[PDB]
Amino acid sequence: AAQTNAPWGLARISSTSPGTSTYYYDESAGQGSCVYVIDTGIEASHPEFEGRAQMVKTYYYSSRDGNGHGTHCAGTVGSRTYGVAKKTQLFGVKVLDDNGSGQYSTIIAGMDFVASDKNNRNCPKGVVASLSLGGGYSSSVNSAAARLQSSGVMVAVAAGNNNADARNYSPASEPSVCTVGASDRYDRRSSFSNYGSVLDIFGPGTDILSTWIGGSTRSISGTSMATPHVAGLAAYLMTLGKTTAASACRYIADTANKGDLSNIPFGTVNLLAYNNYQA
Ligand SMILES: [Ca+2]
Ligand SMILES: [Ca+2]
Repeated sequence: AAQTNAPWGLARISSTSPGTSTYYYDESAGQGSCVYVIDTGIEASHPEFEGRAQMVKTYYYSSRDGNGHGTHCAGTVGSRTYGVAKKTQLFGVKVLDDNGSGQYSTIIAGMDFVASDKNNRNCPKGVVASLSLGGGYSSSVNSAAARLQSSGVMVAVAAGNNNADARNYSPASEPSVCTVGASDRYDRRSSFSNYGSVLDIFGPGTDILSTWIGGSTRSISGTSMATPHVAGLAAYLMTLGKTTAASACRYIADTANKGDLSNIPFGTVNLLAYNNYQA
């Protein structure tokens, strides 16, 4: 399948080269997979989700996304126009308040929630969780992310936006999950992207167009935007049977575009998420 005039990040995910604008992907499109977006929530009524999104948990007075960040990330995972895996099931877990903020205790509870709740959902092709969030190092936050991965969920986390080594941030620094840095449309490391030995992969993160609240769209930047490209790619590849939740981060790194990015510090992987789709 070919989506013309796609957001550059989708075109980038299916290309050996920067500078193209068509997204190419197997029409299976992540059907039969599930992606949890653990964030400010998801405006499930957005026409872009086509009924494939729903809220499953909130820790606040409402399950509504009053911010937009979670909706944007969920759109990059699985919206019809802006998404990598256009037929995946999206589940929202609102651990972040409408200011984009959340206590680590709540974030941890959300991760343990997903590890259990996947047993209440039909995901025959496998389960992914996207965590476009983080703060300073916490062994308890990392532990929660490691349990979620151990439970059979492909966990994708943002490296963080500090232009610093991700070793000092959580859940970015948990080694067993898939820690995602950000790149721009000219294959440069995004200026704010964390780096370091703990990164597994880069995805598109600068000037990423996706869904927003109020049934709208906008372009924003962050490792928060790179992370759902990887989460959506994992769900897509798992539907194809190419990989599993336990092995998907390694498979994405194995099959990545190698050495394409500029301003990657010595000791950080130079690997850009790539679906290796050939029509
Ligand atoms: Ca290349
Ligand atoms: Ca890792």
